[PDB]
Amino acid sequence: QWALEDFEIGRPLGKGKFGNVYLAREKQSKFILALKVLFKAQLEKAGVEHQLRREVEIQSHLRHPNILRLYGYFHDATRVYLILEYAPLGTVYRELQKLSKFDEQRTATYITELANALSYCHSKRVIHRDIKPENLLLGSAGELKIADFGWSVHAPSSRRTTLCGTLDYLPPEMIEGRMHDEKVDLWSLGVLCYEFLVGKPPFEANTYQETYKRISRVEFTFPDFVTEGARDLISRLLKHNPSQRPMLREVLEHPWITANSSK
Ligand SMILES: Nc1ncnc2c1ncn2[C@@H]1O[C@H](COP(=O)(O)OP(=O)(O)O)[C@@H](O)[C@H]1O
Ligand SMILES: O=C(O)c1cc(O)cc(-c2ccc(OC(F)(F)F)cc2)c1
Ligand SMILES: [Mg+2]
Ligand SMILES: [Mg+2]
Repeated sequence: QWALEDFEIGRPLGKGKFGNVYLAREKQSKFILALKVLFKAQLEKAGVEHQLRREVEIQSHLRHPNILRLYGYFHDATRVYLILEYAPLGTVYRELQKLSKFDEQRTATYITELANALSYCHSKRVIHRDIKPENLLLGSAGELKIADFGWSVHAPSSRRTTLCGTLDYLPPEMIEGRMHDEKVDLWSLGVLCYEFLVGKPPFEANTYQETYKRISRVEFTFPDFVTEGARDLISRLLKHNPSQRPMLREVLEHPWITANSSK
């Protein structure tokens, strides 16, 4: 049972669609953590309260080295605060802006830590449904951590996520409002793997309608530098039919993954 007075607040860490996440330290400990702030009026006006409940219940009951930790929460008259584990190395979005592209070793390592975290989620029938570079955080030893369980749910489901957000990481069945399962996170894993190596997602366009067309028709091409081992993995993950998508153990055991991942 914490309160705002139990914390010393520092600089902002990142911007959220419902308030910023700030760097903070607990007075009696000097322990460094992140405080996600959400404004009540915005939650109420949007009708996000039920999804915020799912975010807090699901995330707090997960324990994995590649998943961000949710310690607890508290609220006042105008805001809701989420006590998060601090990720010292920032996002994989920022790391991708610095390094225009990632090499095969970085990608295979990140995809390995990502598949390991998703298997733990999928073992509890939990699906993230919002895997994008801004929600992938780098912990103390440079390891990946899955954050923002804002759209996480228990499989199966049909709930609409982005009304007009980034469609780039969403599978065809999600953008079309169809029934979806664990296979949605496998599509996001392929888009992520393509983006890590190329610099941009495979269905990127300057119009929501063109992106919709390109993802529903699976219209993408690989630039010259993409290796046959990466081309195979990406093409296996990015299939229209969710049943034709591989299992997480086949991604972890893929020849191109095992040849470039850091044990
Ligand atoms: N634990 C954390 N450590 C460091 N930065 C974080 C942490 N949690 C969030 N951030 C930063 O805050 C941004 C928004 O946080 P996020 O939880 O994704 O909120 P929203 O769901 O509102 O988008 C992230 O993209 C990242 O830059
Ligand atoms: O008490 C209030 O006035 C209020 C107002 C609001 O808009 C949202 C919430 C709220 C939602 C989820 C939550 O986390 C959960 F309880 F689900 F874990 C904790 C507080 C509380
Ligand atoms: Mg986010
Ligand atoms: Mg969110």
